[PDB]
Amino acid sequence: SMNPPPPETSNPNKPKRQTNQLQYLLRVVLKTLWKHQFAWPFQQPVDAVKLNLPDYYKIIKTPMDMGTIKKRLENNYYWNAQECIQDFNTMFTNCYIYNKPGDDIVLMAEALEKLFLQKINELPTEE
Ligand SMILES: O=C1CC=CN1c1cccc(NS(=O)(=O)c2cccc(Br)c2)c1
Repeated sequence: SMNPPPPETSNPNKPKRQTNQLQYLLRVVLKTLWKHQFAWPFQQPVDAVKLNLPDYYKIIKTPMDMGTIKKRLENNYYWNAQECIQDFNTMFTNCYIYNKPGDDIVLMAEALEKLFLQKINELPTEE
């Protein structure tokens, strides 16, 4: 399509672990953000066709979204929490790259990011 293949959510040869922090990221961090009133644009990969953003994947070369992150967590895709947190960071950063300060979508991302920051502050220690 005008859309690239979505980011993988499984990769059999990638090393992975379950850690208490990754569990936390799924059951609390992801879950909380997912139910937020501003979550909906971020619950799936950007559909450049449907949303009429033909320039999106000209600009964003490392796409990420909470839908991909959710599956990745459900599929135990990650080696550690930092890998997952990086995916969240990429998603926010993409939004701030593609869009303008004060855009509705940026306001939504900003709200989610500050909530994200609160929630990872409460991340349980790891070993
Ligand atoms: O950059 C990202 C990351 C996730 C979605 N987007 C994004 C960015 C620009 C436009 C749109 N299209 S839209 O229909 O979802 C839309 C339009 C106007 C306001 C709001 Br809120 C939402 C989506």
